[PDB]
Amino acid sequence: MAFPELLDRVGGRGRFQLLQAVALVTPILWVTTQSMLENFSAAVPHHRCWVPLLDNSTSQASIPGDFGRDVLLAVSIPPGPDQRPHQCLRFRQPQWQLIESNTTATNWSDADTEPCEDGWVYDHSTFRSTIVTTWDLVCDSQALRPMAQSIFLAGILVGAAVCGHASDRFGRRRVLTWSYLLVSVSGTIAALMPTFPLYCLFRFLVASAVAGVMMNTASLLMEWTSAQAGPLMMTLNALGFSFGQVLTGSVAYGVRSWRMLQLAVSAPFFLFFVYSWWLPESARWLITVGRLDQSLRELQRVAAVNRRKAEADTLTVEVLRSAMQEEPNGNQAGARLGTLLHTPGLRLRTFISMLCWFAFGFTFFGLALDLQALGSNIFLLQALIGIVDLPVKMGSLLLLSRLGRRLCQASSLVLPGLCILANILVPREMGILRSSLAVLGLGSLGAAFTCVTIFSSELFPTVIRMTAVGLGQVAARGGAILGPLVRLLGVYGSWLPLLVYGVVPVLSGLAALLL
Ligand SMILES: CCc1nc2ccccn2c1C(=O)c1cc(Br)c(O)c(C#N)c1
Repeated sequence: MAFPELLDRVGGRGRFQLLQAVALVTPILWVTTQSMLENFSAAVPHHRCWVPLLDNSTSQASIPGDFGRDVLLAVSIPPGPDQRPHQCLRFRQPQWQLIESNTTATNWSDADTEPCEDGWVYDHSTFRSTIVTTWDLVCDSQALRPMAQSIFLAGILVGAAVCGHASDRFGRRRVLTWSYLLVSVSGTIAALMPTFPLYCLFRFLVASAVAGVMMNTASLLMEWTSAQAGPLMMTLNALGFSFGQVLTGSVAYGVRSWRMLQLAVSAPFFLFFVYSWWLPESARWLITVGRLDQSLRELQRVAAVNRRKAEADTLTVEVLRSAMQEEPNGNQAGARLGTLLHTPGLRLRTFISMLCWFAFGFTFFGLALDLQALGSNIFLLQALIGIVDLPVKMGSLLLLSRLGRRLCQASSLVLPGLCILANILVPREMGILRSSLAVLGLGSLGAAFTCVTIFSSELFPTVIRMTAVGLGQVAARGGAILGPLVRLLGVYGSWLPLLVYGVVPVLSGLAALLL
C-alpha cells in the first residue's frame, strides 16, 4: 500500500496538477526579476567632476566672456584615457592657458589637480536615479557594488540552509507562504532605507526568503505527481526563469527610478501570500509525520478536484498507515556524506561533478550582472538572454539520446565558454558581433544547469542520490559568491574579467570527459 498507488487512485495527471503548476510557476518570473534587478537599480551612468564654473549659476553670471560649454569643460577637467573628461579629479585654479592652441596640452603634473571634494554630476539621459547616484558609489567607492551582489548571494545560501531545516520540520506549504510574506515585506522595507548598510541587510533578507521560495516550490511541485511526469515539470520550472528574464527587461524598460522599480517588483508577493493558503499541503510529508486525518483530507480534496470521488471513497486510515510503514528511514544522514568522498571510486566522480556544478555559478552570475559592459542597450540584452534560452534548452535534450551522455556535458560548457573568449579577440569596431556572441554565450550557458541536474541522479547509486545533489547545489552557491568579486581585477586591465570567466568553463567542460 505505497503512496504511488494512492496517487494513481486519486488521479496523477489530470486538471489539478495543471492549475498547481500555473500557480507555482507564476511567482518564478518575479523571483527572477528580484534576482536580476541589481543590473538596473545599480547601473553606473557617465559622470564627471563638480565644477563651480559650470554647475553653479552664481559663478555662471560671473563668467568673463561668452565661452561655449565645451571650452569650459576642457579648461576645468583634465582629459582622460578615452578622450573624455577624466572622472575623478579637477583643476584647482581655472586654467585659462589651455584655450591657446600654441601650447601642446600634454605636460600636466599630478600636483596640479585635486580630488572632487564637491561631489559629482551624473548623466540623467537614461536612468533617473540609481543607488550609485544616490550614495556616490564612484572613484574610491567603486568596490561596493560586487560587495552588494556577494552579500545578496550569501543571503541566498544561508536562507537555503535555514529554510531547508525549517521546511523539513514544519512542512512545505506553510514555509512557502511565510516566505512569500517575507519577500514582500522585506522588499518594501528595502525600497526606503536611507543608508547603504541597511539596504545591504534588507537585500540579504530578501535573498534568504527567495531561496526558501524556490526550494519549497520545487519540492511541492515534485511531491504531488507520478514519477513519469517529473522532468516535464522540471522543464516548466526551467522555462519560468527565461520568461522571468523577459519580464525583467520589460519592467526595467517601464520604470526608470530605482525605488519605484523596487516597489513595483516587491508588490505582487503579498498577493501571492494572500492566495497561498488555498493550496493543499503535500500528502507524502503528511504521511511521514504521523497526522493521518489531515492526509486523508488533502487526498479527498485533490481527488474531488479531479472528479474522482468514487475511487476516493475507499480510502481509509489503514492503507495510509501501511504507506507510513513502507516509507524508508533517513537515519543514515551522518554516513553518506563521508562515504561520498572516502570511496576511491566515488571520490573522483563527485569532484568532477562538483567542478561542473561550480562552473555554472562562477561564470553565469559574474556576467549576467554586468550587461552594461557587453553592449549599449541593456534593455534589449536582457530580453534576448531569456529569448535564446528557450530554443537552446529544448533543442539540447534531443542530443542527449543521440550524441550520448558524456559528450553532452563537455559541449554544454566548452562552446558557451569559447563565445566569451571570442569577445576579447574581436575588435570593438564590430560591435554587432560583440553583442550577438555575448547573447549566445550566456544564453547557451543556462542549458548547462538543466543537463547537469538530470545527469546527476543517474550516475550515483540509489542510496546516495539525494546527498549527491545536495553537495552539487552547495558548490553552485559557493561558486556564485566569488563571481562578482572577480570584477575587482578590472583595474589591472579590461580583458582580465573576461579571461577568467572564459578559462573556468573550458577547464570544467574538458575535465568532464573523464566521467
Ligand atoms: C536567484 C536564483 C536564480 N536566478 C537566476 C537567473 C537566471 C537563470 C537562473 N537563476 C537562478 C537559479 O536557477 C538558481 C541558482 C542557485 Br545558486 C540556486 O541555489 C537555486 C536553487 N534552489 C536556483
